[PDB]
Amino acid sequence: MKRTWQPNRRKRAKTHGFRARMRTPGGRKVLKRRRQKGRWRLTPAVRK
Amino acid sequence: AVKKFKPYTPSRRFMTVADFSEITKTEPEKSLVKPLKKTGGRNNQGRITVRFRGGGHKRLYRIIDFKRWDKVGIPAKVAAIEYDPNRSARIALLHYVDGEKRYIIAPDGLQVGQQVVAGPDAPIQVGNALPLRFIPVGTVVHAVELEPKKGAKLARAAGTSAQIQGREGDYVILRLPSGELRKVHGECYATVGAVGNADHKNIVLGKAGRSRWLGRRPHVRGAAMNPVDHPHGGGEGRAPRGRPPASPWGWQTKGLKTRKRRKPSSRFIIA
RNA sequence: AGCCUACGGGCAGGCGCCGAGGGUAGGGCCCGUGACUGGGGCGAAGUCGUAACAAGGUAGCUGUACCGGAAGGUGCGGCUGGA
RNA sequence: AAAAUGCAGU
RNA sequence: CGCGGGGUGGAGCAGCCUGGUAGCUCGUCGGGCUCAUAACCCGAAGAUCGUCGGUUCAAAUCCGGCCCCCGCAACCA
RNA sequence: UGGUUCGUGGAGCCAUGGGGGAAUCUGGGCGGACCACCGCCUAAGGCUAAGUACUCCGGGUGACCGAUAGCGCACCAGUAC
RNA sequence: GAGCUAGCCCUGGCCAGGGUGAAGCUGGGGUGAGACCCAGUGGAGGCCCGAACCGGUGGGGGAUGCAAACCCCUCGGAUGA
RNA sequence: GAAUGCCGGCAUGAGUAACGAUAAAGAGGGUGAGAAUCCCUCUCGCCGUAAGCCCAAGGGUUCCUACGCAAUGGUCGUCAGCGUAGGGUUAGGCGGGACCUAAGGUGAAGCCGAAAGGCGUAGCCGAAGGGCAGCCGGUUAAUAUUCCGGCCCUUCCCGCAGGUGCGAUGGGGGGACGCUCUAGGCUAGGGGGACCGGAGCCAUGGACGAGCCCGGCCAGAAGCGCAGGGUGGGAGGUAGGCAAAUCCGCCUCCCAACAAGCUCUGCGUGGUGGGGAAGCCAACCCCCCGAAGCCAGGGAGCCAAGAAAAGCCUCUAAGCACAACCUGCGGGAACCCGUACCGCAAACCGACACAGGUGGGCGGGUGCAAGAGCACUCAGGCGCGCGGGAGAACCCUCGCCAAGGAACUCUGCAAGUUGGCCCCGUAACUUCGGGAGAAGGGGUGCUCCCUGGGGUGAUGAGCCCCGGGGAGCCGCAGUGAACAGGCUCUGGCGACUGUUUACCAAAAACACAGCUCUCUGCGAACUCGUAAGAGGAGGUAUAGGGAGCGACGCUUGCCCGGUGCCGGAAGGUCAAGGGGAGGGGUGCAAGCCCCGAACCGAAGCCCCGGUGAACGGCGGCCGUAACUAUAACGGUCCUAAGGUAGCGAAAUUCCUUGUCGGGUAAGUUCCGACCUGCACGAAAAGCGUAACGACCGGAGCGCUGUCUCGGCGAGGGACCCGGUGAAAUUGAACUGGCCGUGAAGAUGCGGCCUACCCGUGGCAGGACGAAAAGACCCCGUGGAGCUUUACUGCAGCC
RNA sequence: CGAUGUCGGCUCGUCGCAUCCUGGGGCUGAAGAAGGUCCCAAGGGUUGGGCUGUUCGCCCAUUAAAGCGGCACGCGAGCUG
Ligand SMILES: [Mg+2]
Ligand SMILES: [Mg+2]
Ligand SMILES: [Mg+2]
Ligand SMILES: [Mg+2]
Ligand SMILES: [Mg+2]
Ligand SMILES: [Mg+2]
Ligand SMILES: [Mg+2]
Ligand SMILES: [Mg+2]
Ligand SMILES: [Mg+2]
Ligand SMILES: [Mg+2]
Ligand SMILES: [Mg+2]
Ligand SMILES: [Mg+2]
Ligand SMILES: [Mg+2]
Ligand SMILES: [Mg+2]
Ligand SMILES: [Mg+2]
Ligand SMILES: [Mg+2]
Ligand SMILES: [Mg+2]
Ligand SMILES: [Mg+2]
Ligand SMILES: [Mg+2]
Ligand SMILES: [Mg+2]
Ligand SMILES: [Mg+2]
Ligand SMILES: [Mg+2]
Ligand SMILES: [Mg+2]
Ligand SMILES: [Mg+2]
Ligand SMILES: [Mg+2]
Ligand SMILES: [Mg+2]
Ligand SMILES: [Mg+2]
Ligand SMILES: [Mg+2]
Ligand SMILES: [Mg+2]
Ligand SMILES: [Mg+2]
Ligand SMILES: [Mg+2]
Ligand SMILES: [Mg+2]
Ligand SMILES: [Mg+2]
Ligand SMILES: [Mg+2]
Ligand SMILES: [Mg+2]
Ligand SMILES: [Mg+2]
Ligand SMILES: [Mg+2]
Ligand SMILES: [Mg+2]
Ligand SMILES: [Mg+2]
Ligand SMILES: [Mg+2]
Ligand SMILES: [Mg+2]
Ligand SMILES: [Mg+2]
Ligand SMILES: [Mg+2]
Ligand SMILES: [Mg+2]
Ligand SMILES: [Mg+2]
Ligand SMILES: [Mg+2]
Ligand SMILES: [Mg+2]
Ligand SMILES: [Mg+2]
Ligand SMILES: [Mg+2]
Ligand SMILES: [Mg+2]
Ligand SMILES: [Mg+2]
Ligand SMILES: [Mg+2]
Ligand SMILES: [Mg+2]
Ligand SMILES: [Mg+2]
Ligand SMILES: [Mg+2]
Ligand SMILES: [Mg+2]
Ligand SMILES: [Mg+2]
Ligand SMILES: [Mg+2]
Ligand SMILES: [Mg+2]
Ligand SMILES: [Mg+2]
Ligand SMILES: [Mg+2]
Ligand SMILES: [Mg+2]
Ligand SMILES: [Mg+2]
Ligand SMILES: [Mg+2]
Ligand SMILES: [Mg+2]
Ligand SMILES: [Mg+2]
Ligand SMILES: [Mg+2]
Ligand SMILES: [Mg+2]
Ligand SMILES: [Mg+2]
Ligand SMILES: [Mg+2]
Ligand SMILES: [Mg+2]
Ligand SMILES: [Mg+2]
Ligand SMILES: [Mg+2]
Ligand SMILES: [Mg+2]
Ligand SMILES: [Mg+2]
Ligand SMILES: [Mg+2]
Ligand SMILES: [Mg+2]
Ligand SMILES: [Mg+2]
Ligand SMILES: [Mg+2]
Ligand SMILES: [Mg+2]
Ligand SMILES: [Mg+2]
Ligand SMILES: [Mg+2]
Ligand SMILES: [Mg+2]
Ligand SMILES: [Mg+2]
Ligand SMILES: [Mg+2]
Ligand SMILES: [Mg+2]
Ligand SMILES: [Mg+2]
Ligand SMILES: [Mg+2]
Ligand SMILES: [Mg+2]
Ligand SMILES: [Mg+2]
Ligand SMILES: [Mg+2]
Ligand SMILES: [Mg+2]
Ligand SMILES: [Mg+2]
Ligand SMILES: [Mg+2]
Ligand SMILES: [Mg+2]
Ligand SMILES: [Mg+2]
Ligand SMILES: [Mg+2]
Ligand SMILES: [Mg+2]
Ligand SMILES: [Mg+2]
Ligand SMILES: [Mg+2]
Ligand SMILES: [Mg+2]
Ligand SMILES: [Mg+2]
Ligand SMILES: [Mg+2]
Ligand SMILES: [Mg+2]
Ligand SMILES: [Mg+2]
Ligand SMILES: [Mg+2]
Ligand SMILES: [Mg+2]
Ligand SMILES: [Mg+2]
Ligand SMILES: [Mg+2]
Ligand SMILES: [Mg+2]
Ligand SMILES: [Mg+2]
Ligand SMILES: [Mg+2]
Ligand SMILES: [Mg+2]
Ligand SMILES: [Mg+2]
Ligand SMILES: [Mg+2]
Ligand SMILES: [Mg+2]
Ligand SMILES: [Mg+2]
Ligand SMILES: [Mg+2]
Ligand SMILES: [Mg+2]
Ligand SMILES: [Mg+2]
Ligand SMILES: [Mg+2]
Ligand SMILES: [Mg+2]
Ligand SMILES: [Mg+2]
Ligand SMILES: [Mg+2]
Ligand SMILES: [Mg+2]
Ligand SMILES: [Mg+2]
Ligand SMILES: [Mg+2]
Ligand SMILES: [Mg+2]
Ligand SMILES: [Mg+2]
Ligand SMILES: [Mg+2]
Ligand SMILES: [Mg+2]
Ligand SMILES: [Mg+2]
Ligand SMILES: [Mg+2]
Ligand SMILES: [Mg+2]
Ligand SMILES: [Mg+2]
Ligand SMILES: [Mg+2]
Ligand SMILES: [Mg+2]
Ligand SMILES: [Mg+2]
Ligand SMILES: [Mg+2]
Ligand SMILES: [Mg+2]
Ligand SMILES: [Mg+2]
Ligand SMILES: [Mg+2]
Ligand SMILES: [Mg+2]
Ligand SMILES: [Mg+2]
Ligand SMILES: [Mg+2]
Ligand SMILES: [Mg+2]
Ligand SMILES: [Mg+2]
Ligand SMILES: [Mg+2]
Ligand SMILES: [Mg+2]
Ligand SMILES: [Mg+2]
Ligand SMILES: [Mg+2]
Ligand SMILES: [Mg+2]
Ligand SMILES: [Mg+2]
Repeated sequence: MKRTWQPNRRKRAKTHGFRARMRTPGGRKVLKRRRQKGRWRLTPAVRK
Repeated sequence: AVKKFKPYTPSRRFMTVADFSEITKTEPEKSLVKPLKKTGGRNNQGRITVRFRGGGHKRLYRIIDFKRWDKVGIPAKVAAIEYDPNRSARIALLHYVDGEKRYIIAPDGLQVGQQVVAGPDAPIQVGNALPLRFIPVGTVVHAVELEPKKGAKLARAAGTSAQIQGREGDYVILRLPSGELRKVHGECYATVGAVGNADHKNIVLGKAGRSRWLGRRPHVRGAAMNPVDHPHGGGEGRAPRGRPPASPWGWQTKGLKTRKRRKPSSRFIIA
C-alpha cells in the first residue's frame, strides 16, 4: 500500500539541508563528523 | 428566546439554537478597525497545554472597548447589535458623535438608536459607564473593571452582572456573579445594567457535532485510559476508580482547594 | 369447421364480463383457556397490634404527597359532620 | 402527661 | 482433600488470652396488682460447660484424638 | 556544600551559594576541634620560559601483517550499496 | 527522525444521480382576540437510496504470494464529528 | 570437525514449483545468421469516467535518430525504457523570481538561561492563497501560448503636446472572503435536419431512394448590440481615524431613489487570419437539449458567523513647485530560472518491467427513470514479454440438476430467493419524526387510433419535456441482456450518526449531546517550560480546568466508625532559630573555646466537627397462626449502618439441563414465569424505552447442492513437448513388515516374515517430518511495564 | 520444553472380545410364544433427528440391533476450529 517514503524536494532540502545542519549545534556537529570521516556528500545531495 | 426543532432526525429533537432577534439589524461585523486575525491554536510553543481543544469553525475577532473611559463625556448612539462568535454575550456597535465607532459587550435592554455614554456623571442607566463610586448602592452593572485603568474583567458573559453592595472608603463592595463578595477600587469603572442574552444557558448543543463546531474535541474519561496514562486508568474489567477521584496529573479533584494561599489578593474578598 | 336449413338467419362450438367457492396475504371484533400474578367476596370460637366511635386518650374527616408489619403516621391546604 | 386487650351462640 | 472459628442453664450471648469465682437479656416457677389478661412490682429455680484421654494439687479454661456446626480456599495448564 | 586519604567523624586546612561582618603590623591566616605556649607564613590584583603531554604531518626502525592478515580501503573507499 | 503514522495550525480542492419534505412564509378555516387546523409554497437534516471518494462486515482464494496485509464476491459511511 | 560459529565456493531438493491477473488469438507479407516474440497488412478480442487525452509531485536523458545484442527483459529478440554515438528542451505575455502577505520560521529593541541556548517587537523569510500582460493557427525526427504567421497586449526610459497642488513607508477606501438552496441571460458540450459540400456505393432477394456514407467550424482589436457586477448625488458644521488633511467617519440640509446615468465584465458580432471529413497510388446553414462552468463582489435562507498584505483608488507631510504626477502619441528598453520525456505508471513510493499506493482538469455517443451506474461503442489505447498440445485424479472460478428442502452445521457459514420504476396497500409500538421499501399484491414489450398540458418558437410548423384513453400482435418469459433488498416474530447490550486494536478483536469498547460533583474573582484555577515566555484567553462564573455518569422517561434509599477532601484565631506535639538557668576545656589572668535546662518558636500531625452523583459499606441465631405448612409477631447477639425502590437461574446462578409454563415429534440453547439472588441493586447508576445497529441469541415463512448424495458440464492450473529455471531442507546412507529389545513410541539391535533393478502420476500413516535455542511451566539473588497505606529519595507544594 | 499441536467434529478405516443384533448351544422358577442366565461364536451388521462446542447423556421416530474398547482420549504435512 501507501509506503513510508513519499519523496518531496522542499522537505528533504529543508529537513536535512546544509543550512538546517549548520543552524543547530547538534546539526553543526553532524557535518564536523562527516567531513572528518571523508564522506563525499555531507548534506543529502538534492537539487531543484 | 431559544428555538426548538422537530424530531425530524434524532439529535435534532433535543437540539435547540439561540434565537437571533436581539441581534439582527447587522450581520457582517464592522469591517472598520474592528476585526482581526483571531489566531486559532490550542497550545503554546509546541506541546498542547489544554487537551481536547481544536477543530471548530473559522472565527474572526471583534476588538471591543473594555475601558470606555477612553472617550469620556463623548456620547454615542448605539448603531446596531451584532452577533459575536468570540463570546457568549452579544456585542453592540455604537457610533460616537466624535465620529469614531467601536464595539461594546451588549447589555441587557440596550436598544437600537438609543444613545448612551460614559463619564463620572452619565445618567444612571443601561449602557452608561462611571467609576464604581458614583453608581447608586444597589444598581446592577456589568463589564466591571477590577483595578482602576485596567479594563473590564468581571461580569461579561450572557446574564452575568454584579451588584453594588455598599461603600467602604476608598473602596466599594460588589457581590460578583459567582457570589463572592469582592471589594473593587472606587475608581474602577463599570457599565450600568446586566449582560443580556440570558437565554444562552439553555441552548442544548444536540449532537456530538456542534460540540465540535465550537472547537471542542471529544473528551475521554480518565477511567477509560490505562495506568500508564491517567491514574484512574487500568483495571481488568471496568472500575470504581480506586480512591479518591484524581486528575491526569495527580492532584485530587473532588473538593481539594487550589486558589493560592498567601495571595495578597485576599483582604478584598469574602464568600 | 361441422348439423339441419325455412339461408343476411338458427344450433353446435369458441372468446369475454360477472360469478359460488377455493387459495394467499394483512387487519378488526368477540368467546374460551394459560404457568404465574393482583386484589375481591365468603366461611362458630386463629396470629399482631388498637386506627375509628365518649377531648377514644395526638379532635375527626378530607384532596394530595412521602413513609411504615398492619391498622396508620406526618407535611400542606380544606370542611365542622369537633371544641 | 403517658396507660393495650376482653372467644362463639344467646 | 485442605486452612478457620465455634459448642455453656429453654433461647440468644459472655467468662476460655492471663486455671480455682460460671456473668447478662429473655424465658421458667411462686407471689402480688387488676373484674380478667397482658404489661408492670417482689422472690426463686435450672448449666455431663459436646464428648475421650492428658497436664496440674485443682481445668469449661492449657494439651492433644475423635464427633458434630457454620465460614474461606481449591490457582497455571 | 565541594576538594583532600578523609563517607560528620575529635574534622582542621582549601574553595564558596546564604547571613552577619573587621583591622593594616600591638595588623592578620596556618602548624588537624579548642586553649595556651612556641614556630611558619604574609590572603583578598597580574605575568613568567624550561623540564611535561599528544601524533593530523615528515623521517628511521621492527625475534609487526603479508590480501579472511595488516587500517574499513595494497585496487579510483568512506566509494559501491 | 512527524517524506509513515497521531493531532493540530495556515491555504486550497472534492462529494454523480435519485428520495423524504422540518422551520418559515401565503391563502382558507377559527376565535372576542388566540392557540390551533387545513391546503399550497418552501427546501431543513452528524435524514434516506446509491457512484466517485473514505472504509474493511462476512466468506473464499492467497500463505517460498501479484503483495512483508494482496485479490474476488459481499458489506458500512457517502453535507459531515 | 563441530560454537543454529565467520567469510567464500560448490552441492541437494530438480530439470521440480514457477515464468506476475483467464482482455485472446489467427494468417499472409517483409527483415535476418537466427524470428510464436521485430516491421507491414488483413481477420479477431479487451478498455473506452479508461486500460483515452492535459496538469501537478516525483524520476532526471528514460525523448528523437543511426548503429548494435555480451548482460538487462521471468522465454525468444533482428526489438527495447538496454549498450555506443549524434542530435534535441528557444518565452516581456505560461510557471517561479527583481510583488504581497498566512500558518510557521527568523529576528535590530528587549526578556531569560552554568555553557550549548530558550523567548521575543518591528522588520524579514514563507504559497497550490492575493496580484499580474496571449489567443488561433503552421512548422521539427525530436521544442513550441517559447520559433513562425495573423490579430492583441504589459511594463519601464526618453522626447513631445496637452492636463493638475504634485508628493509619502503615513491616513482612509478597497483588496475581502462561510455553508446550503437558487434566478435570468450566455458558453463549453451534445443530439437532429426533408438543407449546404463531397469522393464514391447499389452487394445477396428488394431500394437510383427526401437513399448509404462523410463533414458542415475555430481565433478575432475598436465600434455595436444582449446579459449582468459594481455605484446616491449636494452643501454646510467636526470634539474621531494616535488630526500634519479639502479623504474616510460622524451628525444637519433641497433634490433624487422595485431607477437613470456613470463604470467594469462576460457573450454574441465584428476588418480580417486559419482550418477544413470520408474516399481510389470543399461547404462552413437551420432547428433542439444544455451545464457542476461565465456574467460574480448576483439573489434568498441559515448559524457554527466565515485570513492577511501588496497591486489599486483617494488624503494630505515635510519637501518641491525650473520639480513632479496625470493623459496622449511617438522612439527606444524589457533581465534570471524552468520548458526533453514518464507522469494511475515498465520512467513516481513499493529491493523486481511488482494484480498494491498516487492530487487536479477533460472524460464523447445509444439504451436502461436518472447518473460519473450498467451493457455496448466513437476518439484514442490496448491482447497484460513464454509458448505448443492434452482433456486423468485433485484445487480454483463458474454454470445446471430428478424427488426432498436446513435433515447440513457451532451457526442456513456459503450459496440461493428477493431485487428497478409505476399504482394499490401496509400492523404492534411510538419520543408522533417514525416503524415503512413494514408486510403482501398488480403493472412492465411492440403496433394502430383518439386526446391533455409544458419549453422553444410566433400564438401556427418543426423540435423537444411530461403525460391520458381505446383497440390489437408475439413469445416460456417484455426493468426479455447488464447494473439490481430475501421478509416477519422475538429477546440481550448500547439511545442515536460517529471512533478503535496500520497488520488476527469494529464490539455490548472509546466518543457522544445531556446529569451531577468539584476547582477557579483573573498576573484565575490548570497545563508546558530551569527561567523568560506561552496555552488557558486578547475569555472572565450563562466562563474556564478536573472527575464520574452517559439521549430520553421514572428514579437514585440507609451508614462520616475508618480513608480522602472542607471547616475549626482553643488545646497536644513540632524543626531551625530566640532564650540562656547551669555545667566543661584551657590560660597567671583579662579572656578565648565548648556544651546547655525553663520558656518562647510554623506547617504538618493528633484533636473537634462537616462531608456519599467523595474511597467505600449496606448481618446472624432461636421461637410463634386452631390440620399441616409457613411465619405478618417475638426474643437475643452484633454494626458505623445492616440492601429501600426496582430487577433477578440474568453478559451476574455454583448446585443447574433449578422448577413450572410456551415453542418442537423431540429443545443443556430460546421466550414467559417463580425466587434459598453460591455472588443484582440504584450516576464503577437502577429499572425501562420509540428509533438506530456489517453487534450477540431464539423461532417462522420464502428459497436453496448446506445436506440426504452425488452426477455432468466450462474455463485457469495440475498432466506431455520446447524454452528459462528457484526454495526451505540436508551427519552420512546401500533408508521394508511384525513380535520383542532398547533412555520407556526402531529402516539402523534380536528373532522371524516379505523383498528383482529404476522411475512416473497420485495420498499423506511414519521418518517423534519442516519451520521458530517452547509463548505455558519452573529455574536466574536475569529484565522490563504497572501498582500501593513496601523502602528511600526528587519535582512539586505548604 | 534448539516445540512429541492440546477437546470435540468430519473423512478414512483397522484391530480386541469382556458380544447389541444375527448363527449354534446347557440350565430355567423353560407348557406355547416370549423372557432370564450362561456357553461357543465378530463373519457381517450396528438408523435418522431435537438439545449441547461437547465426549456423555436425555428425549423424538424407528430397528434384527441400535455393543463396549485400542489404535499419541486413531486420524489438524487430511479438513474444521
Ligand atoms: Mg508535507
Ligand atoms: Mg513561535
Ligand atoms: Mg520550534
Ligand atoms: Mg468521555
Ligand atoms: Mg482500556
Ligand atoms: Mg506516553
Ligand atoms: Mg499512575
Ligand atoms: Mg483504577
Ligand atoms: Mg373470497
Ligand atoms: Mg386472552
Ligand atoms: Mg388517631
Ligand atoms: Mg383508638
Ligand atoms: Mg384519636
Ligand atoms: Mg416490629
Ligand atoms: Mg413518619
Ligand atoms: Mg390540617
Ligand atoms: Mg389482641
Ligand atoms: Mg349457635
Ligand atoms: Mg457461639
Ligand atoms: Mg445456647
Ligand atoms: Mg408470674
Ligand atoms: Mg477437646
Ligand atoms: Mg473450673
Ligand atoms: Mg471444651
Ligand atoms: Mg491460590
Ligand atoms: Mg497465575
Ligand atoms: Mg561564603
Ligand atoms: Mg580558619
Ligand atoms: Mg588553627
Ligand atoms: Mg595541633
Ligand atoms: Mg601577590
Ligand atoms: Mg609516520
Ligand atoms: Mg614478507
Ligand atoms: Mg610473516
Ligand atoms: Mg581487507
Ligand atoms: Mg592468495
Ligand atoms: Mg503529517
Ligand atoms: Mg473528479
Ligand atoms: Mg446528491
Ligand atoms: Mg408547510
Ligand atoms: Mg446522511
Ligand atoms: Mg448510502
Ligand atoms: Mg481505520
Ligand atoms: Mg458501499
Ligand atoms: Mg444498507
Ligand atoms: Mg467540516
Ligand atoms: Mg572437537
Ligand atoms: Mg556458507
Ligand atoms: Mg518433486
Ligand atoms: Mg509436478
Ligand atoms: Mg508447472
Ligand atoms: Mg505475463
Ligand atoms: Mg543479424
Ligand atoms: Mg531472408
Ligand atoms: Mg506526492
Ligand atoms: Mg520536475
Ligand atoms: Mg542511459
Ligand atoms: Mg535499429
Ligand atoms: Mg541482449
Ligand atoms: Mg533473454
Ligand atoms: Mg525510445
Ligand atoms: Mg538508447
Ligand atoms: Mg511576445
Ligand atoms: Mg514580505
Ligand atoms: Mg528564535
Ligand atoms: Mg513571530
Ligand atoms: Mg496565485
Ligand atoms: Mg504571468
Ligand atoms: Mg512531444
Ligand atoms: Mg509570436
Ligand atoms: Mg500646501
Ligand atoms: Mg455548438
Ligand atoms: Mg448531399
Ligand atoms: Mg450623502
Ligand atoms: Mg464633511
Ligand atoms: Mg466570434
Ligand atoms: Mg486535408
Ligand atoms: Mg510590506
Ligand atoms: Mg491630491
Ligand atoms: Mg511538454
Ligand atoms: Mg488522474
Ligand atoms: Mg516500478
Ligand atoms: Mg510485464
Ligand atoms: Mg504496478
Ligand atoms: Mg457516457
Ligand atoms: Mg438507470
Ligand atoms: Mg464531469
Ligand atoms: Mg464503468
Ligand atoms: Mg467492449
Ligand atoms: Mg498451457
Ligand atoms: Mg435439486
Ligand atoms: Mg424441482
Ligand atoms: Mg419449500
Ligand atoms: Mg425452517
Ligand atoms: Mg447433525
Ligand atoms: Mg449468509
Ligand atoms: Mg445478491
Ligand atoms: Mg403483528
Ligand atoms: Mg421492533
Ligand atoms: Mg414492495
Ligand atoms: Mg417484441
Ligand atoms: Mg458485468
Ligand atoms: Mg450476470
Ligand atoms: Mg439471556
Ligand atoms: Mg452504538
Ligand atoms: Mg456506528
Ligand atoms: Mg486490527
Ligand atoms: Mg461496524
Ligand atoms: Mg476486523
Ligand atoms: Mg469556588
Ligand atoms: Mg498570559
Ligand atoms: Mg460508562
Ligand atoms: Mg457524617
Ligand atoms: Mg463513613
Ligand atoms: Mg466526622
Ligand atoms: Mg484540615
Ligand atoms: Mg501548628
Ligand atoms: Mg470502610
Ligand atoms: Mg403449628
Ligand atoms: Mg408442548
Ligand atoms: Mg422446559
Ligand atoms: Mg440450534
Ligand atoms: Mg427466563
Ligand atoms: Mg447481595
Ligand atoms: Mg456492587
Ligand atoms: Mg447511592
Ligand atoms: Mg456508585
Ligand atoms: Mg449504563
Ligand atoms: Mg430495547
Ligand atoms: Mg453505525
Ligand atoms: Mg429448530
Ligand atoms: Mg456440492
Ligand atoms: Mg467436476
Ligand atoms: Mg476443465
Ligand atoms: Mg518444460
Ligand atoms: Mg533398499
Ligand atoms: Mg519397538
Ligand atoms: Mg529390524
Ligand atoms: Mg512417486
Ligand atoms: Mg505422511
Ligand atoms: Mg499434498
Ligand atoms: Mg518438528
Ligand atoms: Mg529453550
Ligand atoms: Mg507467563
Ligand atoms: Mg532483579
Ligand atoms: Mg529437534
Ligand atoms: Mg441364541
Ligand atoms: Mg419357547
Ligand atoms: Mg465390530
Ligand atoms: Mg471403534
Ligand atoms: Mg486417557
Ligand atoms: Mg486425539
Ligand atoms: Mg473460537
